[PDB]
Amino acid sequence: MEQSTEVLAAVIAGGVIGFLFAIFLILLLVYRMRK
Repeated sequence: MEQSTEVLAAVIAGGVIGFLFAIFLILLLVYRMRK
């Protein structure tokens, strides 16, 4: 491989997954505390 598609794809996937997980954790915490 000569292009940075592999690295770019990995970075993108990691960013989206991490962001989604962080938002889900925060929402769950704030939601649970609602009780």
